[PDB]
Amino acid sequence: PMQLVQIIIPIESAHLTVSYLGELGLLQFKDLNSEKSPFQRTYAAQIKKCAEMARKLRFFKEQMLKAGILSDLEVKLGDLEAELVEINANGDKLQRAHSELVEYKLVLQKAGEFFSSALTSAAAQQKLGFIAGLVPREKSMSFERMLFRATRGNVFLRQAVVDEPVVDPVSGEKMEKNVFVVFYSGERAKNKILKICDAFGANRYPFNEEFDKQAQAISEVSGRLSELKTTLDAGLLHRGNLLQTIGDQFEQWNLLVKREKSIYHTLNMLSLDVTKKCLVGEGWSPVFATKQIQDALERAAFDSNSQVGAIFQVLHTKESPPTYFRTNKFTSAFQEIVDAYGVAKYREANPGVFTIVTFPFLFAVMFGDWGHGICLLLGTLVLIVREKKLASQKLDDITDMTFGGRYVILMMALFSIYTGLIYNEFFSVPFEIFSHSAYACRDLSCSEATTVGLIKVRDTYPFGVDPVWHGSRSELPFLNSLKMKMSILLGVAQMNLGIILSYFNATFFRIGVNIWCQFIPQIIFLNSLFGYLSLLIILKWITGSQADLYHVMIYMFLSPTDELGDNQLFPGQKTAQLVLLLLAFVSVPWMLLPKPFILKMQHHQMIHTIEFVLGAVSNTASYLRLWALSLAHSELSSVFYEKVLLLAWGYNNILILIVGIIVFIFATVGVLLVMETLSAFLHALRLHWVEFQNKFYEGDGYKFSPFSFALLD
Amino acid sequence: KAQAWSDEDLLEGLNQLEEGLKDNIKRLSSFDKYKQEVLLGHLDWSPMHKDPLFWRDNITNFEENDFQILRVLLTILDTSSDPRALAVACFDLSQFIQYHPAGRVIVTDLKAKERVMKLMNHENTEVTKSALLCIQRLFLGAKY
Repeated sequence: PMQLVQIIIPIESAHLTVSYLGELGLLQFKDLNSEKSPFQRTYAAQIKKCAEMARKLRFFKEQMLKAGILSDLEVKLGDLEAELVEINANGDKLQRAHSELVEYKLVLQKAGEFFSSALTSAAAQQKLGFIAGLVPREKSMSFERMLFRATRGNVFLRQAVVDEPVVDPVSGEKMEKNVFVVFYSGERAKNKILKICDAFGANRYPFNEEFDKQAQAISEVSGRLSELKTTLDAGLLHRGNLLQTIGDQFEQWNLLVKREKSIYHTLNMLSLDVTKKCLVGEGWSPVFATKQIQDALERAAFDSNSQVGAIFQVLHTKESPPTYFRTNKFTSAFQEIVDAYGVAKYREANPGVFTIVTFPFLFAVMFGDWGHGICLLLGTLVLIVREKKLASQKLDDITDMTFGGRYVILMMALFSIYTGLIYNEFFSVPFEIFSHSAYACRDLSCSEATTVGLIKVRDTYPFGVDPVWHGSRSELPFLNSLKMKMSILLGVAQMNLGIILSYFNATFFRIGVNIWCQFIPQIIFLNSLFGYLSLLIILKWITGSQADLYHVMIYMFLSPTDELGDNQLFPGQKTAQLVLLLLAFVSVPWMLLPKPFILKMQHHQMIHTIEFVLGAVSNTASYLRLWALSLAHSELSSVFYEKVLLLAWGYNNILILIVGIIVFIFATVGVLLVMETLSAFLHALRLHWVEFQNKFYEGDGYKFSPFSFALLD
Repeated sequence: KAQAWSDEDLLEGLNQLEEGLKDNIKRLSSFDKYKQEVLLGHLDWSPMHKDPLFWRDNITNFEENDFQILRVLLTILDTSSDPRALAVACFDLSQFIQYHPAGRVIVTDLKAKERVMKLMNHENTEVTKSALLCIQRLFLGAKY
């Protein structure tokens, strides 16, 4: 029930109105300016400024997330982020300098400690060169292997212990590198030794001639490293102390930047009017709700205090604004389903509300387990109760869809409760109702259940199918045939509902004669075609023929030709059926011919051709799918009951029975609550889509487009 | 820039205001070099202080008197009339120390570096950040 609206609003006041309408809003302006020119558009300079601000905000948010903080004004945030980054970089540089000083201190301490050993080695082995440096403990073999002839057997390197990884001059992470001092003889040999020591990368410092000077240098280097580390730690602590409040400010800045970007995008899409000096805005707003736009306009005018007042108007046009009926908590799932089934015009009928019960109604008819289904419903209700936390606790994958569809799932489970009550398989098992045994065998006390007399149901279960006649061993085939026959009638009813919805929508469409020419022949024809079989099923139920079971209808319809018809319950069913066949044959062109003829007189059907037969086949397929799903659910329940009975009977000890019961419970839960439930839901959904597509609304639309803030709303 | 004005007279006035701001900055540059803020006793964040080259030139103008104006600035950094004055002095000292090694030595001798570092842990988080920057500038020379 919406319509287009056009208005001219001064830019200053337009800012306040846009800010007010950001969260929910009514209208969404088209991007006329962007289409005219993406470059600089109308306010795309402001849009680019807001984009730069948002990029700075994103960088600050990334830094805070790395930091872990809780997450004009943009300039201040950028300055704070730059200050924190500079503090971190200074701390890293100070840590690297501390590592270098630790390397120098370790090398000098090793040289001082091994000075006596070096003197002893020089005395034993031996204008002598100095090869002071370091050799890594890990790379000791490589150092020994390389330049072996250079050592000449008179040069010994006193490697440091390097029990603790010596900090590298450039790497703060440190590495297991030792310090060794060798003797250098020969210029090329000394150069090669120096090059090898440099390539080694171990913690190396020049070794003074006096060991005391080397020790003093090591102490000074260690003190400098400690001072640098302390300064870096203090800087990092101050940076984090500021960064906590910075992160809180950025967390607020998330919503702030969201609103700013929304306003900028709205301005860029809109095209201002220079002549009126007021920005011109045309958007799709709820026409019924548009009456309240005066409140936002007045609030913007008063806050801006400008005497000039914008005027809001609605302009009639051929273009149809995409609109959506208001959806409550329960209605949201039906709206989502309708959206999955494309869209519909505002005047077009939306059976989403009806489907919100029909799909549960079909799924209950499709299948249902009383026990786990009740448990599943209880779990869904607990989830709905705890949705307050579920709102805070973000759901994952299918959990997110379940959060939205909680109401629909609860309705489906509620319907499935009555469905299982009809099926009488409480907790996937038949249970006696009212009487000690819901159904029993009258007479035939000595005769077996496989007898001519067999069983007589003197008392029949009033709340559900009689267990003797349905759940018993040999009662399965007739019960399944009856279930299939009932599913056929249910499909016929669904087709009738679709036809009724089509007629209603045509009445809404307000066609003088086109509705009668098109919908009335397309409807009713196949409806009565299936209704003949449905009435035959009802008449058979009245007469109660036995040998044909549910195949009496098949036997009757097996002869589309005239004559015969002995089994016909109605005395005139044969001639009446022939007349109905002739009427359907006559109506078949009437479904296709009158509407194009009327259109030509005024001045698709080819898709409509065979579409009736295809739809009837699809409805029969849906009924058969429901029957098969019910049979499969019954078979799974029987299998679970058999497993439970086998576990219980063959377990004199408690432990074996407990293990078997637990295994059977887990398997049955997995099969039914997950696998069977998902399969039934998917099949019911597909049948619903087929029925709705047959009914009406033919896609062809879009969703309501307000200027709502996605984060805010 | 933020609010676009329809009138071209607004653009002309904005250009004239920018020219006047440039002219005022030209006059303010002489005051920064001559240490007008130091002479008046009230210190504010000088645009010349924020620029390492301009800060070095101002120090050299002070260094013309053996950093006498720089010594007065360091003393004001140690004790200032207003909290904004102390933060501005600390930022100027950090910038000068980065630009000139002699500035860091003068600051350390005046011992205002320790007071600034203490103020970094203190209140005035903006002044705290400026003092942390000054301490980092000092520790860059201090670190081996």
